[PDB]
Amino acid sequence: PYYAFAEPFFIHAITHLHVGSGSSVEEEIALPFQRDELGYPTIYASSLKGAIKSFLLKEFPDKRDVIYKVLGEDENPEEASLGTFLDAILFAIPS
RNA sequence: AUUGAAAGUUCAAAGCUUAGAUACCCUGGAGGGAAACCAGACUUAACAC
Repeated sequence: PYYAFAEPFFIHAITHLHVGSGSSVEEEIALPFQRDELGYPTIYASSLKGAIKSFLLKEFPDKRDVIYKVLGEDENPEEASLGTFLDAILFAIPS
């Protein structure tokens, strides 16, 4: 099929989370959480990918190439990333 | 009365074919919900003398 593996996961906030969208003019708060098209909080796949990729590059120093092969090259990308992240959808929020 | 006179560079003809604005890229870093502030002020009235 198109994807070799498809591994969904859940994202559980251990501490509080701030993933920002950066100070719009129509907002009221000046550092709001990333919303989505419907208005629910979300984590854009770009934020997810950058955070996870930096973490992995520092926590698996012997597998950078593997990581680089799957998540993309930082410098001079001769090819696309094999791996894809979807925008993290809000599953359940404490109220 | 001229090495002259006369004679349409004309006709037919698709700038088309194949081709992903894609690849890599964390709204992050820095920043004390603080600063000021008395739970206080005062007895008065009545009649008796």
